[PDB]
Parts: sequence; C-alpha cells; structure tokens
Amino acid sequence: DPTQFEERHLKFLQQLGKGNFGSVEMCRYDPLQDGEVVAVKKLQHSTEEHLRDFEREIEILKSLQHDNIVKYKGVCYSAGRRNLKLIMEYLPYGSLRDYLQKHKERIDHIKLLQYTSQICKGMEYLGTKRYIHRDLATRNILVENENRVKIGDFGLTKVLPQDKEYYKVKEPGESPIFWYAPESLTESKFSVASDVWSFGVVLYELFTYIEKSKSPPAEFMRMIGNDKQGQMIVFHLIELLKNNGRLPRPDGCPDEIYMIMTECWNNNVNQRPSFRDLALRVDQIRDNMAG
Ligand SMILES: CCS(=O)(=O)N1CC(CC#N)(n2cc(-c3nc(Nc4ccc(C5CCN(C)CC5)cc4)nc4[nH]ccc34)cn2)C1
Repeated sequence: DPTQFEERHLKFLQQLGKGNFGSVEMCRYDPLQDGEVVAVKKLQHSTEEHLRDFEREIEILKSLQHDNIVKYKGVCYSAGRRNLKLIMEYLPYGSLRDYLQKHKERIDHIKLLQYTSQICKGMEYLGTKRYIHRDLATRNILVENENRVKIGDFGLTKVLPQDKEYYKVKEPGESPIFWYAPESLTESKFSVASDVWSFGVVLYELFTYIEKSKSPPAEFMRMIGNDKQGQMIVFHLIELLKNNGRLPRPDGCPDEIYMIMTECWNNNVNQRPSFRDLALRVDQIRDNMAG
C-alpha cells in the first residue's frame, strides 16, 4: 500500500546504523502532524541491481511474523514513488553487539543463553520459509528490552531454489568471511547448515562480551598472521578451518557451551545440529541451571 507511509509525513530524527550499501534511521510518522517512532532502512550507493535485491529483502521481511524477528510495518515509495524505503518497528536498545558491551556487567551466562535461545527460534522460523540468512552476527541482532532480542536485518537473505537444499552465490560482494562455513568459502554454497555454522560464531561472540581483541576477525587474523593481506588471508583461513583450527573458548565460557559452538563448527555439513536441536538443548541447560 503506497498510501500507508507517505513521504511528506515521515520525519527524520536520528541515524541508527550505516554501512557501505544501506543505512537505518530513526523517524517519526505523524500523519496528523499534531505519531509513532519507526525505523527506516534505505539504500546507499544504490543501483538497479541493489534496488532489485532490496525489493526481494522487503518481500522476505513482510513474509515473516515471529517474536524474534523485527516487525515489518510497510514501505515508503519516496521521491514521488520512484524510490523505496523499508519501514520497521523501532527497537529501543539497538544492536545486541553494542548492548552486550554497554551492559556486560549485568549480563550473566543464563542471560546470554536466553539471547541464544531467542536467536535460535528466529532461525528455526526462517528455515520453515526456506530462507537462508547468510549474515548471522551480533551486529544484526536487535534488543527490544532486557528479555527480548530479534533478528534485525535480512540484506543478504536468499530463498532456496525449489529443488535444492543450498543456494550457490556467483559474484559475492559483502562477504563476512570470518563467520562463513568452509563450504561457503570453497564452493560458495549457503544452506541452513551454513547458517548453523555462523550461529556457532554468534554464540562465540556472545560469550566474549565483544571484548577488545576477541572478535572473530581479530582472533582468526592473529592465528593466520596479522601481516597477511588480500586473498592470502582467505587461502590461510580455508586451510585453517579444513584442518580443525577454531576460535578459542572465550574467557569464562563453560565447557558445555564451547562444546555447542564446536558442534556447530563441523566441517561435515550433515553432522551439524539443527536449529530445533539447539533451541531445545539451550533451553534445557537454562532450565536445569534454574528454570
Ligand atoms: C546494511 C547496513 S544497515 O545500516 O542498514 N544495518 C542494519 C543495522 C544492523 C541490524 N540489525 N541496523 C539496524 C538498526 C535498527 N536499530 C533500531 N534501534 C536502535 C535504537 C537505539 C540505538 C542506539 C544508538 C546509540 N547507542 C549505541 C545506543 C543504541 C540504535 C538503534 N531499531 C531498528 N529496527 C529495525 C532496524 C533497527 C540499527 N542498525 C545496520
């Protein structure tokens, strides 16, 4: 509905996030001019290809309704109905990556496992639509309140072809290589199982509390050698992963939780756990610490 969010009533307030190809702004929608705060995603450095990808992303988000997925509100066909902007609920505590850093002193293991469980259920839901997220990372998780997080961005999400259980990317632009499964690096293959690999990296991130020098890029670069540049980095990352190099157990991380991470990081795609497996395992851990 192009009349739902009219550009003349959508007022900019603050910048919330920004990257090479997109940004999110805090805006106020006041049709009666005298209104709700919303989050608005727009492209940056747009092209016809990027705009078509953005249309697919909007359709993906519109099709999702789940407690742990940020809520679609609509679209603004701005610039006289010659451009597109995506309208979403505003989540007041921002990205989980920043929230964990700001509030680590009140976030214990059982809280981390609540966030883990919630991310997992969002991903179970995504898989029922045959969507592959391809960019799971704490920077793409948003915090609604102390007890609720949601997957907040779907800019790299792809729909599986009807007769295959993987999506093969041809020319990969934005590639978060230090979250990628080995078969994504070596064969450009993305699947539910590669999302599970990346979820293991998210779980690692959580239990580092986003401490300085413990991020996946920083750790993998320290193991590879900080002087390496360009494709050499990739070559070494592939060799490292294929022969069982892995992110370390974070300081203070229980062995049981590191074991979850390492089971997600199986080079054998079919042996990785399912998101249903993981959600039940994590919720049983929480419940057996204390319900
Ligand atoms: C393609 C690149 S992108 O730019 O498009 N990309 C998407 C991207 C990553 C993800 N997911 N993102 C999304 C949002 C976003 N934020 C919010 N609320 C918010 C509230 C408060 C603060 C403050 C800032 C200052 N201080 C640190 C404390 C928190 C920030 C945000 N609500 C939202 N609803 C939907 C989206 C969204 C933000 N970043 C980044």
